[PDB]
Amino acid sequence: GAIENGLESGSANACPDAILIFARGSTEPGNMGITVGPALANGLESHIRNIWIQGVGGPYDAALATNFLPRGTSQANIDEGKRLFALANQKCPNTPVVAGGYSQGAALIAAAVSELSGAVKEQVKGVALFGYTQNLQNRGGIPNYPRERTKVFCNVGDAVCTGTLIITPAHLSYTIEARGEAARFLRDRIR
Repeated sequence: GAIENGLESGSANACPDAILIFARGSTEPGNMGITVGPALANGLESHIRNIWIQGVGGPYDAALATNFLPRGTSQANIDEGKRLFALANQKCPNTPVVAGGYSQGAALIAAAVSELSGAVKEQVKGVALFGYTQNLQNRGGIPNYPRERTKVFCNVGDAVCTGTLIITPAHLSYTIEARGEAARFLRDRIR
């Protein structure tokens, strides 16, 4: 499951119990990638059958180069994030939204969420970040968004969690957490 487009294809007359938006890591294929993303989608779908899963695609090509921009990805990538949260609130304003991101995707998701206002932000009930490349700069959180709704998985052995921009093997541990603890956290915020 590397590509998921359940929000872009879904009908506003069949809104689900929840919507998951996910941003993948640098170099990862499709719009979910092949590590943390499918594990989180699977974890969550095992607790909530009626769910739409949506990867962040469009301009987000998961390029290595974009990590070196302020906030850890490009503005066009952040804007695509924002567009998807807005589309969730237009189609399905009474449905809870949860979000996830891995590595560069975690930067994308943290920035997007920090710039939403009002009713679009309120609809976002939880966010799980894995290998958060802005962990130092943002002190383990998402600016302008409550800490009770945020769960950060940053292994102490993962270089990106202490400011060093390389692709690490820490996904091998994050996929276990995505399927378990992170899926439960997001389930609980949805419920």
